[PDB]
Formats: sequence, structure tokens, C-alpha cells
Amino acid sequence: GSHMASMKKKGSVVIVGRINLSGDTAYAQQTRGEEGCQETSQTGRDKNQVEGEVQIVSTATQTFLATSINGVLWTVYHGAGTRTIASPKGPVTQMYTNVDKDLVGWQAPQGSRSLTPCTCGSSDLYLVTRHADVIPVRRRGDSRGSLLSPRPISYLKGSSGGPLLCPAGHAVGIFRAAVSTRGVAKAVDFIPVESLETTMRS
Ligand SMILES: *[C@](O)(C(=O)NC1CC1)[C@H](CCC)NC(=O)[C@@H]1[C@H]2CCC[C@H]2CN1C(=O)[C@@H](NC(=O)[C@@H](NC(=O)c1cnccn1)C1CCCCC1)C(C)(C)C
Ligand SMILES: [Zn+2]
Repeated sequence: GSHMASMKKKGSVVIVGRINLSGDTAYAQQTRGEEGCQETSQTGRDKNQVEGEVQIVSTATQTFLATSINGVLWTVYHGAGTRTIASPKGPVTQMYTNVDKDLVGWQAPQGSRSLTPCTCGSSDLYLVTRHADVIPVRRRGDSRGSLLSPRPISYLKGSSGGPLLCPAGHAVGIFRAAVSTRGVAKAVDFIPVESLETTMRS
């Protein structure tokens, strides 16, 4: 048995900022501080204005990214689990949940902008990090790419859920993991956008 009246619920994912890609300069903006984030995770009620394609999101313990593509805000299952997302009307249930693809999605928040899936086939990609770095990545397979300049894995911590973009700024994938050797990220693993598209098709 167990005492049911004291069973807690997991909080909602909370949008706490965005990676601004609108101008000629990429930069992170914070829209909610830590105390606000904790409260909003509990209530699931977030009245803040949302803008942009890449959101900075937080659970109780971690901060990472979520990316809007085709009207859905996507992130990684290993980060978000089955959590609701906070919104002006209260918690919003996931529209997509797929542990096998490591993928979740919610209806894109009002005010957000969506990326469109890449159709050009380019293997020259750009990873947008949680600190608003735009890192060149050569595509190496369906779900892998190599960093042109390897980095300590710390550099990529917090970027799970962010986008890989083609040269024209279309979505190629969702970053999920670094391939590391002795703490150095030489490559990345991502969820291909075609996998999101199939998820949306049925
Ligand atoms: C992302 O969730 C994030 O930003 N998290 C911060 C806390 C909010 C995070 C980005 C890390 C740079 N992703 C991960 O932590 C992923 C997820 C995916 C499911 C489990 C975890 C582990 N992970 C990783 O990126 C790891 N990488 C790996 O496990 C790779 N393996 C190795 O690097 C390796 C394996 N054997 C020997 C030597 N090295 C595998 C490789 C195959 C594809 C999947 C990733 C770490 C070690 C955390 C970088
Ligand atoms: Zn493209």
C-alpha cells in the first residue's frame, strides 16, 4: 500500500526563454527566473508571451531546448518524459509521445513561429545550442553528424531538443545526444525531421 493523499504529481515543463534567431545575430533571452519557473511548473499556468522557433524549457531539475516545426513544439523524451507543458490555460498534455524515437511534442504555443522541414538534402548542417552558438555540423548518416570543430561535452549540455538546420534555415533534425570520446564531443545524434513528419502523418 501507500498513502494516496500525499502522492505528488510531476510538474509541467516550463518555457523559461528562447534562442532568438530573428535578426542577423543569434542570442539567448530569458523570460522567467528560477522562482517563477518553480511556481509555474507546479500550477501549469504560464501567462507569458511566447515568441520564436526555439524555446528554452525547464523541468524541476534540468534545462534544455524545444523546437517548433509544423505547428508542434518538439523535444526529447529522455528530458521531458510524459510531462505536460505550462500554458495560459493550464497544463497541456502531449500531442505526441514516442519513447522509441526519443520524441515528444505539444501543440505549438500561441505566438511561437515554426520551422519548416528541410527538402533540399544538404549535408551541411548547423546546430543551434542552448547558449545561442550556431555550430557547423557535417551530416554523416540518417541520424548523425560530425562537429567541424570538436568541443568539450559541456558545450552541448542543455542543447537537447534544439534544431539542426540546413543552409536555408529549414529543420533537418532535433539534437538528442553527443558522441563523446574522453569528454570531447566529436559528433552528434539527432532525430531526423522525416521521423517527426511520419509521426504527424499518423
Ligand atoms: C540533453 O538531454 C541535454 O541537453 N541535457 C541537459 C540536462 C539538460 C543531452 C545533451 C548532452 C550533450 N543528451 C543526453 O544526455 C543524451 C541522452 C540520450 C539518452 C541517454 C542520454 C545520454 N546522452 C548523451 O548525449 C551521452 N552520449 C552517449 O551516451 C553516447 N555514447 C558515448 O558518447 C560513448 C559510449 N561508449 C563509449 C564512449 N562514449 C551515445 C552514442 C550513440 C548515440 C547515442 C549517444 C553523453 C555521454 C551524456 C554525452
Ligand atoms: Zn534544406
